[PDB]
Amino acid sequence: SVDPMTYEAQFFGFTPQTCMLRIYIAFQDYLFEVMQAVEQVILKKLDGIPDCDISPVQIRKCTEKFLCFMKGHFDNLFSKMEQLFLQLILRIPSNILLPEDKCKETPYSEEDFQHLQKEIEQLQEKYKTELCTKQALLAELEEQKIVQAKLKQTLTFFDELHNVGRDHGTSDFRESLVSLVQNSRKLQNIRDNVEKESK
Amino acid sequence: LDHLKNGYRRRFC
Amino acid sequence: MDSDIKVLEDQFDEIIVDIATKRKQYPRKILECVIKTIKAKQEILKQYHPVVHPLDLKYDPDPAPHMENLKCRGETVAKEISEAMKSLPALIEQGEGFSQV
Amino acid sequence: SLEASVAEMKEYITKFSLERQTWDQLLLHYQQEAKEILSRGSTLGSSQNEVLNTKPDYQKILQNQSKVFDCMELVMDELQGSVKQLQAFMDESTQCFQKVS
Amino acid sequence: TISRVKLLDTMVDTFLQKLVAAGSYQRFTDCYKCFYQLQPAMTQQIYDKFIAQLQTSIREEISDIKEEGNLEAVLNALDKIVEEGKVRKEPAWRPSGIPEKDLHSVMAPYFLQQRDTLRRHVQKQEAENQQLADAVLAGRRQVEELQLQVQAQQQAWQALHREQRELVAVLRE
Repeated sequence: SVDPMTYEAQFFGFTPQTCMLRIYIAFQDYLFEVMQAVEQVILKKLDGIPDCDISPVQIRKCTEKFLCFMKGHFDNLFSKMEQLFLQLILRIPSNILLPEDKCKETPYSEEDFQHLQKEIEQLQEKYKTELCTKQALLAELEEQKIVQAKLKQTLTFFDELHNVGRDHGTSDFRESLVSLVQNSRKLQNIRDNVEKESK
Repeated sequence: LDHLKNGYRRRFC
Repeated sequence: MDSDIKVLEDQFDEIIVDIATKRKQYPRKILECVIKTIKAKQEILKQYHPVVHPLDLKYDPDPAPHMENLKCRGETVAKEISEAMKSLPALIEQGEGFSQV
Repeated sequence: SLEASVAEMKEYITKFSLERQTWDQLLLHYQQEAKEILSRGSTLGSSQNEVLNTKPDYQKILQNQSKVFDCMELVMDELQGSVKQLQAFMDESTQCFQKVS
Repeated sequence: TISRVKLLDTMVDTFLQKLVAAGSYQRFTDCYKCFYQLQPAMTQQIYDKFIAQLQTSIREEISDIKEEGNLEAVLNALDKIVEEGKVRKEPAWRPSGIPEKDLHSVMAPYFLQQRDTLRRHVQKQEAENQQLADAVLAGRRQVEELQLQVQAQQQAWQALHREQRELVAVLRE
């Protein structure tokens, strides 16, 4: 029991039961209206009696009788008609989903949702590290240019040294040394022969 | 005359 | 009951239509807000793109004031051992010229 | 049973009360969140961490150059000594070989 | 379908048929016998006026509440929503009473597009970092091979020492 019809509201915006109450009090008021009409119409025609008179207090409770009958049948029939109203009108079939909340048709679970939030934060952090390591790599390469050019400078100095050796006659020192020790050895030998034939 | 039923509870058995 | 049930059912109807109004039109306003806040967050994220850490430092160059000085002494020793290699075998010829008579 | 029905209704009133309260709280939450994030803007385990952690010392490299040149300098000192030791011998050799008269 | 409006006019019509079934004029007179013995033409005339003004007053009432909040239009819109919604037949989602859950379901798509946008930004910067680091490794192998050539020619000039030592050995008595 006690159906609040929460989903039947939000669409209509009034709830069906309250609406049926308004309709009830209106219908009842109209029934009592036409009964008041017939009583005050028979009473004025009732003044057109000569010879004899018939009391109005009797006709009042006469109307009260017909009206109690009318409230029995009226009330019952309005209950049945009102339950038909709540069944086939003023009801979301429970099969139907409102266009207001279509995104809830495939609901995103609490766990998928929290998972996706954590993923979002952790991807913000991941972006934040990737950018500064971009800057770290780029900075290391710009720094690396300098040592590359300095080593090219020392290599330039060695090539310039072999150039300054090439000019002035001795491009390869090692060869010069091995020939100069060779002919130094010969000169030593022949020098000893000349000093030992010198006396 | 009134004396009409007032109420008609909306959501009850 | 009676009048009490009418007051209670009245406030109950009010809370039903109220919570239904919330259920309907609140997710749209909240959605508007969170769309603003998400655009704002992803916008302030890109403002961090200039991280710019300097790094750098270096041992700098100690250039070539003396580099040309040792290359110049290299010219000196180069020419010296060249002319020595040219003048020594002549002394070998003077050497074996005296080895017979 | 009127008692059971009015009971369920008097529980629903409080349930929907708590839900309305939660809706208002939540909505104003996202509201002031958007307000503060929109008013806030005005006023290292990354990919390839090995590449970042593998960083050879370049300063020590430039230092090693500065001492390489020193080694080279004493190399040419030893050379420039050996040359003198040689043509000293050449001079005494040519002198004693002209002493043959 | 009956467009929900012919259903309500139909059921209130049934309601009047059932009410007019009661007070079947016989029920009106047999309690109203006093005054019914006099002018049974007036009794039936006033009964007819009663039944007519009752049913037309009540029909004018429901037709008045059809124009109250465009109830014809909103019940017709509900007819449309019922027609388009048919083919599902399973119980649709209803507000479970937990604002956090329903708010999760509605806020989900924008957080998904947020996730995918940030993730493709991260993808871009990650690829550019792969290229940049590849260049960095290239540069460090270049400095490595450079220092290798430097020390190579360095030892090339250090090799003269042996030749000088054999010179001094030859030149020693």
